Amino acid sequence: AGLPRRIIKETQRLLAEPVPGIKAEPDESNARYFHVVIAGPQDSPFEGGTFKLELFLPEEYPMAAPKVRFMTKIYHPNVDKLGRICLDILKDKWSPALQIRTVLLSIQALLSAPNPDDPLANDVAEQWKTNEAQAIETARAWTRLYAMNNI
Amino acid sequence: NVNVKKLLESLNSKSLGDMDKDSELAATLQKMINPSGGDGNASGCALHACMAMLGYGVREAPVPNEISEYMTGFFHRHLEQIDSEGIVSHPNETYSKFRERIAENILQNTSKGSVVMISIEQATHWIAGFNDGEKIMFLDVQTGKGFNLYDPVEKSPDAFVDENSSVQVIHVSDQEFDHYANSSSWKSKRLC
Repeated sequence: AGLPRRIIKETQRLLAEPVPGIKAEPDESNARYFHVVIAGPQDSPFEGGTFKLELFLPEEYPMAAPKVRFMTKIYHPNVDKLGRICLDILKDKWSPALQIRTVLLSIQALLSAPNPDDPLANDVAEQWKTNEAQAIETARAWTRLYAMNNI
Repeated sequence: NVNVKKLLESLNSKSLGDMDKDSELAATLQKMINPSGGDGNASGCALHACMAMLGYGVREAPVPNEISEYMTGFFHRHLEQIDSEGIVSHPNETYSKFRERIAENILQNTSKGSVVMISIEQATHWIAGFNDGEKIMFLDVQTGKGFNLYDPVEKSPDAFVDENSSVQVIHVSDQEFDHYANSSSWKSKRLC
């Protein structure tokens, strides 16, 4: 059958009773896509921002992992220029035993505390490590530009 | 160390009601199995509730990024039972009624000392069912509550169950439980 009740149930709670700080809307044309919005956590450099994310449920979900990527630009060591997220459970640590809610909670936790232990070397990560203070000024500025007045 | 048999004594020494009983035990196990009260690892928490009630000991359940170590295989080995209708709730049925109607299906299919893995809405969430001879003890050691349908806060036994909510009882062989007791995933988990 393809665990039809699970998809309906996860979709239902994401649209009706999501994790605080997170909200979503179904994609008018494709039911497998969701338009997610995550608030910048208070006390983080992203505070005050509203970040757009795209959630896609592949045909083989949950055997296949869900796809999530930022659609709003952000200066973060764990998110690249195309909005791709470096989260172990979105990649080789995903398991059908996991849930979509776990992914969103982790992404949200990432905003409040960037993960330093990331093998993917990138310019933004190096600056957060090397120039944390300058990095934070930059992140706050990118928040005001891309994550405000954007919705 | 921790001895489940002993915890059952202290709990039985208390003339608590069925549901109030499960909740307290689950709350006890929760402090050990899932010390963070975090979400995402229910499957692992339930499996660990089962191990504990089977006498394998009490170990910290895997956190989200450790779930794929063993749970992906478990999930595949039971896909057939997870991807089924299971026990569907009746209209206007309350939580206590539904719970009782589910325990019945369990008693009528397991013996004392046994345990089961209970999938809520086809693996959206997981809890464990433990047979004690007479009654069944529903345990959610992830958040430390008794029987629930993935509820942020434990609901009243009088609350109404949402239309056609499903629950799948998952029969797990001793071969399955032993294979985990031998895995390195189980052995790397903090004891008590």
